[PDB]
Amino acid sequence: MENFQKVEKIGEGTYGVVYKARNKLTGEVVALKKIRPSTAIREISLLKELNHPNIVKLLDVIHTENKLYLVFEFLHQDLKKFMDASALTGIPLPLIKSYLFQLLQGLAFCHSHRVLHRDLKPQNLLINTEGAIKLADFGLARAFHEVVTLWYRAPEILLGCKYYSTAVDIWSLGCIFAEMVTRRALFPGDSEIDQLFRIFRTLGTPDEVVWPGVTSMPDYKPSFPKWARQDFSKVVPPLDEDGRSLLSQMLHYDPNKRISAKAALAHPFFQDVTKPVPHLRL
Ligand SMILES: CC(C)Nc1cc(N[C@H]2CC[C@H](N)CC2)nc2c(C#N)cnn12
Repeated sequence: MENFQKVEKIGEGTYGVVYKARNKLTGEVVALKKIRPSTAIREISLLKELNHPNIVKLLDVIHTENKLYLVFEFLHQDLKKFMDASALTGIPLPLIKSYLFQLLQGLAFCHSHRVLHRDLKPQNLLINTEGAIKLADFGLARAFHEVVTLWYRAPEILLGCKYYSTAVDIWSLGCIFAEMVTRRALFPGDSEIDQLFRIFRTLGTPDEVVWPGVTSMPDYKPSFPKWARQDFSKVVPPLDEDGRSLLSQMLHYDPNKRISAKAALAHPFFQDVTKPVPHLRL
């Protein structure tokens, strides 16, 4: 759109391409997403209102000549690239902690307004030079080829629950937490059943004891194999006891048992939280 000069393509998305761009009438540099219903219009207009330091700012919605552009604040790296960059050494735990804590704050905000992300993944998490981490694409899922990753998907989604809650985002972030610690994807599924079966092999096949109502889930099958739960000391070493306590609460099968973002903020793991600055080279 005429008011913006593209500077570079900064990624492919689900809904379209993302450009780094410069506004001519503000001089501001940004991230310009090109998308493809008034419902979608109203939903997005809602998002322009949920402003939080840990949510990528939606600057402007441009519904011109019947295409849709979303103008966001620009950030210089995402967490996936940073992870890949930190791999030989791993992200220091104090930064993992700070990142988790900030994200939890962003979630507690979104969720308190009844807005879910639905699709948390490292690629949707964006970082700056100042030690901040922000959720991007928040709200688009409920508002609207390269394969979409299943790795972070909550089990109730995989089992065909149509009415997810805020807990699906806690799950995702817990998968993200585990991955930052270990330097390997927690559950790298390459189909819905592989993804489910990886969850099962690690946390154990859910039943009515741990997850009441699980056997009445739409895509649940009495024929699922019955794997034993592993020890968390095996899953994410060498995360401490507080860290492992927290992760287990984020990965609870029953979404009603699963810790909230707000309760997670009070967990003892955060007793000593700080705000380190990452070494990122741009
Ligand atoms: C320089 C770069 C890290 N800045 C980016 C990239 C980016 N890519 C999107 C691709 C599609 C994904 N589902 C989500 C991330 N998006 C943004 C924003 C936004 N919004 C701001 N900076 N960046």
